[PDB]
Amino acid sequence: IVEGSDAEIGMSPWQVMLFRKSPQELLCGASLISDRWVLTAAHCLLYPPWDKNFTENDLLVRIGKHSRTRYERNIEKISMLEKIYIHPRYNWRENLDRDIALMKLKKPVAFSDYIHPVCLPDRETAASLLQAGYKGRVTGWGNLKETGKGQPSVLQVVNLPIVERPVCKDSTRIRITDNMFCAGYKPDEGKRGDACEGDSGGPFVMKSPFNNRWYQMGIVSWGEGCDRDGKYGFYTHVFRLKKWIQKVIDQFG
Amino acid sequence: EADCGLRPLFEKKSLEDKTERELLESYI
Ligand SMILES: CC(C)[C@H]1NC(=O)CCSSCCNC(=O)[C@H](CNC(=O)c2ccc(Cl)s2)NC(=O)c2cccc(c2)CNC1=O
Ligand code: NA
Repeated sequence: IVEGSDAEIGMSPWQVMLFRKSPQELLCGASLISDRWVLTAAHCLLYPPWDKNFTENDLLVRIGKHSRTRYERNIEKISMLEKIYIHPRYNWRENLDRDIALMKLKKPVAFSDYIHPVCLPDRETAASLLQAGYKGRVTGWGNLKETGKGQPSVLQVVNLPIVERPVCKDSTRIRITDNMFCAGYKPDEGKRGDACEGDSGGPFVMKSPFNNRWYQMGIVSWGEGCDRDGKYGFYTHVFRLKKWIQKVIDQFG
Repeated sequence: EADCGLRPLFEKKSLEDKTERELLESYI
């Protein structure tokens, strides 16, 4: 996270850390959406160009964390994965279209003050909240800058405005599709911030003023670097792929 | 399930985090 601040305890209890078993290393962000379902970016588990093909046994999912590094006894919970599901039409060859995967824990996890699911949007929430100028929130333990801040001690948080699709498309030469949106301040806007390496797969969330709940509108997917002027962060549009999410849960739950 | 989206240390205890106003003020 660039130009954010430390998250508050249990400020983001759906935050999940994907952790590689060997080496013992943060892999990506993720979110808890049920007692047995974790949501992430597909590129965190499958990207053949970088020889990335994680299977069930290679990672664990750490829930309820605050510190980036410390094992936090009686606060965090680590679960083992039963099955990965990568969107079948995820496009790693071109533009990370449909950058989304679901992970199903072996056993259900106990909700607590530090562990609690975020909501997925329905039509109306999406239709109400997904609008340029409206701000969502991004969290993760990724890098504090693209290139003496480097890596943070604890969960970082930042609030970024959604951006008009034509400004998103003009900011990059990458083909950007309807399964994606972009977010970030414009060079003019005086404020700055973004996700960065290590924040991929984490949630872009918004708080509904209608019902006071937090909804995950997005998954941190990619940007051209981090917090560059004229560049934006790209997120997988969770709503547009909700059918897939429902489909998989409804079949393997 | 039915509980999603409300934070045990925030909503459920009627507390607000430091930067969540920023969000609400942007909808206006
Ligand atoms: C085509 C496009 C989908 C993308 N492809 C890939 O990244 C393939 C490797 S998978 S790893 C992706 C995550 N890491 C990056 O994107 C990294 C760092 N940025 C981030 O992690 C994010 C910043 C804002 C958000 Cl939101 S995420 N990007 C670059 O290195 C980069 C630096 C310069 C240019 C780019 C990325 C251009 N974008 C890409 O290469
Ligand atoms: Na930017």
